[PDB]
Amino acid sequence: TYKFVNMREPSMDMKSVTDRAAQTLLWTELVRGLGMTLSYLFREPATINYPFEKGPLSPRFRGEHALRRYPSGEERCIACKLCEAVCPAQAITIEAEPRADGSRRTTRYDIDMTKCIYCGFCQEACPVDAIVEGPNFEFSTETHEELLYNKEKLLNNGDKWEAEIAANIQADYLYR
Amino acid sequence: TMYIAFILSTIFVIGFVGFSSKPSPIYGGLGLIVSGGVGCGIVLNFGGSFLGLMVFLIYLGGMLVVFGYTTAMATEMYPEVWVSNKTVFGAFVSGLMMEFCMVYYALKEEEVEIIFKFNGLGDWVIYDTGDSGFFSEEAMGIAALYSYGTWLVIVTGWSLLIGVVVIMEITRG
Amino acid sequence: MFMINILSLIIPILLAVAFLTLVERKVLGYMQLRKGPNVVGPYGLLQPIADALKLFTKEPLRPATSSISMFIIAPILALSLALTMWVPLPMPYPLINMNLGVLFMLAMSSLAVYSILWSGWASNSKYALIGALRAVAQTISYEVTLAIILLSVLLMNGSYTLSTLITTQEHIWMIFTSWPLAMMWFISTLAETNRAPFDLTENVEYAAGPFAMFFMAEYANIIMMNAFTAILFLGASHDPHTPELYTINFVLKTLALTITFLWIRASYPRFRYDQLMHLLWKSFLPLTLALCMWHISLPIMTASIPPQS
Amino acid sequence: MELVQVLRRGLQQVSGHGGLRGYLRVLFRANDVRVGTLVGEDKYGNKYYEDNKQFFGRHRWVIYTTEMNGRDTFWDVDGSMVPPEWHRWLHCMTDDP
Amino acid sequence: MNIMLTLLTNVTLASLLVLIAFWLPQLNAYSEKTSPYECGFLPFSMKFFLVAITFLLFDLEIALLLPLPWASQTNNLKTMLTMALFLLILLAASLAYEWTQKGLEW
Amino acid sequence: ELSGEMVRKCDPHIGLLHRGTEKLIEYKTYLQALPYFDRLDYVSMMCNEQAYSLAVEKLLNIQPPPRAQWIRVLFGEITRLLNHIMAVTTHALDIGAMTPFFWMFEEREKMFEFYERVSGARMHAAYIRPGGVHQDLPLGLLDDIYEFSKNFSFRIDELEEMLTNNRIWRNRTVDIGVVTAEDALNYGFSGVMLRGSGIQWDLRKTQPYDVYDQVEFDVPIGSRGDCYDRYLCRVEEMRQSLRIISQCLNKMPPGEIKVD
Amino acid sequence: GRIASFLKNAWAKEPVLVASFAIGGLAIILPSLSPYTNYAIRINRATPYNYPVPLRDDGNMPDVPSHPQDPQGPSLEWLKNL
Amino acid sequence: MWFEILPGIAVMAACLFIPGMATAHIHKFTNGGKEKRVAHFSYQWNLMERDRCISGVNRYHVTKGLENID
Amino acid sequence: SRGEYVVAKLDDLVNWARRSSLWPMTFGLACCAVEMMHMAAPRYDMDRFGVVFRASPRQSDVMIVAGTLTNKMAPALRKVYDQMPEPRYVVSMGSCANGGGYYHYSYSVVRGCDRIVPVDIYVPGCPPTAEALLYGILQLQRKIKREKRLRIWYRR
Ligand code: SF4
Ligand code: SF4
Ligand code: SF4
Repeated sequence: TYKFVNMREPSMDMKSVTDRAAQTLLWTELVRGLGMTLSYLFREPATINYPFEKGPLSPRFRGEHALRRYPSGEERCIACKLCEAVCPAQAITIEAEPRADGSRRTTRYDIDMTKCIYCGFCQEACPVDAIVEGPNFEFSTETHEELLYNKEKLLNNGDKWEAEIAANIQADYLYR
Repeated sequence: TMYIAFILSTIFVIGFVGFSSKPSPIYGGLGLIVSGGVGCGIVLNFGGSFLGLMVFLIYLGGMLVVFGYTTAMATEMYPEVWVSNKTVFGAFVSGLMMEFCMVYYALKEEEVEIIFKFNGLGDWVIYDTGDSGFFSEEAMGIAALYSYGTWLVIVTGWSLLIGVVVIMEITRG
Repeated sequence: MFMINILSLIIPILLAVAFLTLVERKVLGYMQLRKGPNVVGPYGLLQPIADALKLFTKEPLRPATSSISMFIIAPILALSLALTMWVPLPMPYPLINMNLGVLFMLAMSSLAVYSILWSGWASNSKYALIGALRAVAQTISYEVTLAIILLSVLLMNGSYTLSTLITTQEHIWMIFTSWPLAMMWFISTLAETNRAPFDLTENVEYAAGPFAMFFMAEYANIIMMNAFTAILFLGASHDPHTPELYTINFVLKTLALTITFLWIRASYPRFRYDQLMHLLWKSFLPLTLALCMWHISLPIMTASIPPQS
Repeated sequence: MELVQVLRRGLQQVSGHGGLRGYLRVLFRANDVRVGTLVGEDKYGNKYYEDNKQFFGRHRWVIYTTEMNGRDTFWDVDGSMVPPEWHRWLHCMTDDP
Repeated sequence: MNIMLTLLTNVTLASLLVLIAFWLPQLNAYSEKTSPYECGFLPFSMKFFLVAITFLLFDLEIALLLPLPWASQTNNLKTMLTMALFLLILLAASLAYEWTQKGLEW
Repeated sequence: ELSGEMVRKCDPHIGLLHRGTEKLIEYKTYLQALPYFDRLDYVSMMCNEQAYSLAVEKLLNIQPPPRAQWIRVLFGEITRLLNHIMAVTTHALDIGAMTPFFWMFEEREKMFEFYERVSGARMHAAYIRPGGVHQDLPLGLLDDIYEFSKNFSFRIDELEEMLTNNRIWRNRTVDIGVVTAEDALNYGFSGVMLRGSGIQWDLRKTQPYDVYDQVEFDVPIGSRGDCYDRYLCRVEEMRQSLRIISQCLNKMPPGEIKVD
Repeated sequence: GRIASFLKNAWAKEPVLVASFAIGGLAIILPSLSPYTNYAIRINRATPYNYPVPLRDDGNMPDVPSHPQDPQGPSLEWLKNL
Repeated sequence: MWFEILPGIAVMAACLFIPGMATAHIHKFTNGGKEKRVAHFSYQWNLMERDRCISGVNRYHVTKGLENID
Repeated sequence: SRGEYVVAKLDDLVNWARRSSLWPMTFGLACCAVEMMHMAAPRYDMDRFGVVFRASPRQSDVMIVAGTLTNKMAPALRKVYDQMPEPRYVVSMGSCANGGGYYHYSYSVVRGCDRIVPVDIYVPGCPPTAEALLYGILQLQRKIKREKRLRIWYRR
């Protein structure tokens, strides 16, 4: 149940003492370690050639948030605002009004990525699969204002990444 | 370059004035390193290669480095140069002036005599025409210490060992 | 033409140091399963140039030096001594042939120590002085053992002439005769250049250019010390008609020794000041003294006293 | 010996990039000189290659186009240039090009 | 003259590089860091000096041991060997004294 | 307060990363509070979630499904490998040995992929949630876990080859920071600190949680209480963790991943 | 007996010092107990650093060699054999 | 892989090779296509100074043989 | 003109040197430091790009704020930043460094390192993946490449 690390008495056999002194004087263990690093030298390096080569990723990856649309072209978001509630960082700000047609369409869907923790609770909460974190992890900006994403920005992100987002959802919806 | 040795000797005197002006220890230590390096040059010019490297390796390399070690750990001084406050600046300038007066009275007047008689002729004259063959007179004589100077070796070694003892006894508090 | 020789000794060494930086980066990376600089130029061949240009354009900050005078002399001394130490080295023919070249090398290393003291003292920084004094202590212990080992190995050379080492090691490398001294000598060289595991991580006040020159001087000293080890122990065949053979073999040996310097750097944890000095005073020094006794007695008892001339 | 085979493979890589000019071009634009089957090319011009022999992470790579969306990318190879559909395959989200 | 030339060239090259590294790079205008060296105010431990004095003495004994290579050519080999061994034994004795007594504290 | 080179009073000043997490938790729901625990120990992420999940489940008087408990333990031991790799490598890196850090960090990168494959995020997963785990393992994940664990033992041995026997490493660790067993208990030390001094205590054994009672492993116990023994303990914990991982990969039961 | 245990203990605990004492001790005892020490002395004397100043022949010096190379005089054949 | 380091090492090797080759070539070029003579002891220098006089052009490299005699 | 051509080419040379040999300082504060280490880990290997982790802030060019900048740590960050030599660039990694992220409404968390120090590149994520951080550094390199410090001096 318990193992004794260390706790090993040294044998005082003259041969054993001789080998121990040989290790001390001839620096055997240091040579052993040196050989280990030399072996590491002749291995194949594990560096990928960024950005020409990208690291492995799974379909469940969570990244840039994106607002999706139905195949007809109507925004899936029906302004339930439960994604706003579930958001543990209070990053989503949703304001909705009855559209000219009469449906629940948000007039404001603002998420500050600078406050979002990329948890993924929003996509798990949405009952129409509207807000789904996309696959894009490389969206660094130079100004803080850019991080704060408007509803228009989210819609454009959805339109840009829709193919991949839909493919990933199709590849993962069964697990969810 | 016939008077190179004289130039070196003058620079040696200048450095001695520099560190003898008692400046800030750090600046003085340099005044001594410079003079020490010059003196090594003079010794080399006379042919004492081993002795020239002796002062460079021991005096400049170790003796003055341990001196600097102390000045660095016990640093309680306001840094100042040789041309700083008049106490050091005036002393440095006056020493240089005395040396220059000696030089002028030595070159313009061949037989300069202050306390000893000096001749203004270039030091190259004093060099002796002779061949040592496959020999290093300096090296051979110094190596003879182990053969001829056994007594010197004994006394010097005992002095060194007792010096270690004394240093510890003094710096035990 | 002699000035041409001086330039052909100085400039190539500096370029070699510049590329040694890249070589070290790549070697350490590939020993860490990483690719060293590979983007800046083909295989990173332009990396040292990029580093130099960036350094000589970075805003130099002033470190409130108590004595600019001294703060500026320290880099000059380090670089000049590093350049000078290469002069007596016999690549088969030395630039300046000294009967006592070995002692000249030792003296030059001894003066180099001052650069450390001057840098810390003039830096006006308590931590700087402390670290500088630690460097003084480290180089203090190496010099004793280094001198003893050098004397003991030269007891079979017959003089302090560096060129004679080639003749002495004509048939057999000196290492096969004095391998324990070789081990202690290599470790002492590591200690001298503060190469790991004898570093004291955590003259930093130097900014850009000054720092760059101190770095260059240190790495040139690394290469020079490895060359000294090569000439001392790893003798090379010299054909008087074709010296290029000796030059090639010697260069290869020096490169191997520098590669071993990097290989040790990324193989072992750094020592502690107490441990480093309890090595260079209580393990190496007694053994060096005993081996010096042995290397004095051996030529006499074996009638193998080398020729004086 | 196998060393000769390695050198010959290097020369084959030189040829496979379309001569010395292309070999240097991929060497200085991508810092990699291995060749692989051209899986496909997007409309923007980026070409995608896959070599199963290479270990996971370097099996698939993309050579970015010289000009994309009215921007010179001969040297400025932005990581976001990859189109969304190729993003899945390149990032190993799916095994289907 | 050759060695003097080498020394001159090395020193001048180093000083020129120091010039182009201390005064040339600071010509480029980089605004002004109005940042004062905020200073508001001594570890003279023997632990350091002891390392220094002992080194001085051991270096002195090493100086006496330098002429050994040429001393091996003497006809009085027995006497030279005895003296050399004596100097080495004294070095070892000094080291032993410090080690056995309160020394080598570094 | 240093007597030149000797430490007399080392006053640790903390709060440079005090973010008021506990107060923020009070203003958020139980589900919303789970991501906070991932941040607390940013080296061991899922282990933090498990502790919070068990606490909520205990108050809820519910039992996570059997499959989830095995999944929690499997990733929990994977998480233990992550921290022990980080602890040993970074400790060696600060001491000076830099090569082992990069060697084991690639394996750490591989394990991060396992996190991302099952949760979609590399470090912070929020996968272990009160009631079970968020989703079921993606088809093929277990197979890759077996492949990594198969070759991971060699990597640990390579680490030992470069550190364990190295005299410099021993000099920097042996007889350093020795803690008496009685002091460790009184000072509230736990984990490796207790085991390092010889105290035979391990919650996974004494107070089994989830299915740790259904796995067989050995608790490394120190003998001298110095840093070196604790270094050996952490290494051995990595080895015994692989033992637990193999068992979990061979005992993963069929079922749901959340309480029904 | 007791000394033998001490040596084993010393080599077990401080092998470096034990080796240093042994090497130093041999470097003192072995020189006296070596026949080539006599040769080493002779070789040093044999080496003709300085000119062998000739002596004026008086007619009563049979041993002294009054010739370039004939049997009279010292021989270096011993060294040649070595 | 590991052979990627070889370029930098080769460049450094050429840089280090330049000094020794330069020294040898300059020595031979300035010393009449012969190894530069050494003067470690006065006797060697005395031979050089005599050789300089014998040459007649104040250069020790040029050596006069039996043709110069008689 | 010829003067413009010379200045532009020299400016490009200076830009190349700095962007090629960027030396970052690891201001690792929180979880994001771990991913930063994974960037320097063999898989990504920032050193391959010439970006070598310079421990000394006095010899650094990029300050990567990785973690939650608390009020207690805030003065230290600025003081370290002004002790950096120029040109100096600040890269904010992580939502906590960007705008406080999970702790935006905390009583002792700075609402973004932008308040304390001017930021050049913001890397989003919690934690941003090592590639994203590597992407940000490359974006900073391109940002340096676009800089025309000399050209503006000549055209002044
Ligand atoms: S949860 Fe979905 S449907 Fe509801 S407001 Fe958010 S995006 Fe719209
Ligand atoms: S992923 Fe998380 S942080 Fe981002 S919007 Fe959704 S709930 Fe908020
Ligand atoms: S952004 Fe996320 S990972 Fe980074 S420090 Fe903040 S909470 Fe931690």
